[PDB]
Amino acid sequence: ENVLTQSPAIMSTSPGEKVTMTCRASSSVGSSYLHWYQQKSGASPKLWIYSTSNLASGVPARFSGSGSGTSYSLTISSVEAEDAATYYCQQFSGYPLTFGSGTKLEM
Amino acid sequence: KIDFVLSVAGGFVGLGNVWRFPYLCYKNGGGAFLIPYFIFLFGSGLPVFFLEIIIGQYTSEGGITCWEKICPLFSGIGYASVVIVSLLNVYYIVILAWATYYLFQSFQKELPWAHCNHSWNTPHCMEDTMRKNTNFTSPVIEFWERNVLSLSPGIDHPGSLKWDLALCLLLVWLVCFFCIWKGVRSTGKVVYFTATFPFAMLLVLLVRGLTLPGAGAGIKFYLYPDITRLEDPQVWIDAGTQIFFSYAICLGAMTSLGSYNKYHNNVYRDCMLLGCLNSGTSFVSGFAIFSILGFMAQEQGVDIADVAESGPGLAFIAYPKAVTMMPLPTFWSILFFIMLLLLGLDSQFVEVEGQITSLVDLYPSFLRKGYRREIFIAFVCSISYLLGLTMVTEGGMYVFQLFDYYAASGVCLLWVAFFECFVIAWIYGGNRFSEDIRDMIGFPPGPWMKYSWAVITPVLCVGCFIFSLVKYVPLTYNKTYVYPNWAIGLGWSLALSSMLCVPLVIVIRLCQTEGPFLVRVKYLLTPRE
Amino acid sequence: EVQLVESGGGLVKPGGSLKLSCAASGFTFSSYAMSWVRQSPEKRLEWVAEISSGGRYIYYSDTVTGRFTISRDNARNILHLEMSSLRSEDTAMYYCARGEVRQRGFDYWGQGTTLTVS
Ligand SMILES: O=S(=O)(O)C1CCNCC1
Ligand SMILES: [Cl-]
Repeated sequence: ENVLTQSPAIMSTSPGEKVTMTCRASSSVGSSYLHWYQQKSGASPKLWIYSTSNLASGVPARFSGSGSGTSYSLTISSVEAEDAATYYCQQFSGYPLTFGSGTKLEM
Repeated sequence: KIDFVLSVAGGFVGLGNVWRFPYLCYKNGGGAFLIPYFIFLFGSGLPVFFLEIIIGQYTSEGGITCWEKICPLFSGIGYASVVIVSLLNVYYIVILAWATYYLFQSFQKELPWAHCNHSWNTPHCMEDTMRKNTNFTSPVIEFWERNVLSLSPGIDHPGSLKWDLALCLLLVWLVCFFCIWKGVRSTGKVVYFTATFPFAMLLVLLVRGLTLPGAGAGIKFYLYPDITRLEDPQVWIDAGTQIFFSYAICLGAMTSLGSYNKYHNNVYRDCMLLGCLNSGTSFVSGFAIFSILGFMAQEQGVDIADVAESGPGLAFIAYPKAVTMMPLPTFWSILFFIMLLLLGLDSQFVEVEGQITSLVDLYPSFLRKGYRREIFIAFVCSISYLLGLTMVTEGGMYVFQLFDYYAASGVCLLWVAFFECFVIAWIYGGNRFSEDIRDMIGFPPGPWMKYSWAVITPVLCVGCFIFSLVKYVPLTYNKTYVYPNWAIGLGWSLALSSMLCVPLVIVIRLCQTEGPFLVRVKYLLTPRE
Repeated sequence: EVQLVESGGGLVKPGGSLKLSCAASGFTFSSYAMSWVRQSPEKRLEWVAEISSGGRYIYYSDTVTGRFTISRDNARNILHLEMSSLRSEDTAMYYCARGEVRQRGFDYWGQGTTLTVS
């Protein structure tokens, strides 16, 4: 099982400042098989980034992502109060499918 | 992706693109050939190529075994493909024999085809420069006809067996035999040179052709359509089967090649990339061929459609005329024919290896455990060499033309493609095939592949076949020699040797299976695993 | 591509059995693969099982392979997850997600249903 992990488990944040998150995998994931999901508190997760660079339908353009191999990251140009949610990276290259530990933005 | 590049680059440039496409385009009036060419390209060619690669990866076995997993009733498609490869290997090597003869003739201070003062030349010759200073003949054309071919008045007059060409075939077959038996293939640093040299030579030829004074008229003939007159079935079949011949589809080799890869590969990206680039190189070399033809038309004072033969010798007539118009013609002639030999030899190696594998897999106990593989390879090469000797005689050109038109091109490829697409879309199920493709590469084929397989390819193949039968026109060598009825029957025998495999296998498997007829068909339609 | 709703959640005893349902609407259910994703009370997401569009290919997480069975009703456009032996660690919130394209991820997620063991 390709275990994924994310570094900033808890990330205190203030409006306007740029934020970033990292995702790492125990095995080399293909660039096209990694996706990021947003989950607001009390709500189901929503697809946010797919293929490591393509923004989903509802995500604003302020979000971005990059990475390759076993190291990946997600970035925010300028955070806002509406961005306070938990983000999970997921690998789709091989079974069993695995999700990252998840990072929740405190504000 | 750069070495993937070099690998499949060695992959898509072949005697098909350099040689077959130009003379087929010239034979069908030029511009009118392109419309059915691209129509078949995007309608069927790429989807059938992707489909064949998907079968090859899905079964992870040879081209004959996959149909057992997909549809046991239609297992005859694999036998049809292997017999198509067997017939193709016999005659595809005569091109390398002619190339070897030309290369050996190139070791001279002056090229024999650059002027006409030699023994084999007719009194009617006039130098291309002096021809416009008519019954006169160009030195290159009569060199091709009389020195290399020594062409007979017809297929009914085989004449003497040309010993030099027989030894050329023997040399090429020895090279192939040693390479297959010893496993010699382009895998080291030589792969980069093998992949880049043909494109460099084609670029040089294209630049030389486009800079000729008469290039503009050749381009106009190459690109201007003639839909008002040239919409005969012959151009449709020629373009559609040229699409299926340039790709190694309907031959069953693409399944074996795809089986070498894994699901982690970027399938459906490599397929489209390789197919588009393989058609693009053909289209590009068309500019060079037709610009040389236009220069010949300007120099000789005759129409573009009359300057050169409407047959396989267009490559051996236009390109030598091109290298004649370059500094130190001997150097460019030697380089061009070395490039041609390498380009054809790699494809011949691939085809012969695929045939050997697809035949030993039918009896591994006897052909891989009871006897050495070397003996079987020697048997295959020797039998193919004796069969190919038939195209070395003075009348061998007619036999080669018949083999090219019927044995491994034409209605047989349409038959194989139609049965492949019909089976997969309707009998096996498009939904099932899409689900398998999802399981393998991660995404469904999409509307384009699916509608192509379901409707477009079957409609195109059946329409071309019926239009050919309704508006039938007999085959002719060049544009003046009419084949005898027995030669046409032999060509149709060559085509039917591949076409009849599916009905024969269907009936044989129906008979060999127990149970009622309805139960027989129902069980033999069930997939496996 | 509008609506997905789960149902059938409730309280059971350890070692019991429960069946979870996931209705689908707004899209052709038979043309898309469906996957079940599980969220533990610690909010950690864990994948459970995937069923292909036609149900011919099925995958399970290593921890639920011997106890969980996934099935679908293409005609009824309803997705079902069957549990035969619910352990103490199985208590969590279950989501049914659409995973037809592996290179695009789980496009939509359902409301979810909670499962508890006591
Ligand atoms: O003409 S090639 O592109 O080399 C190839 C295509 C299939 N039949 C001949 C080998
Ligand atoms: Cl081509």
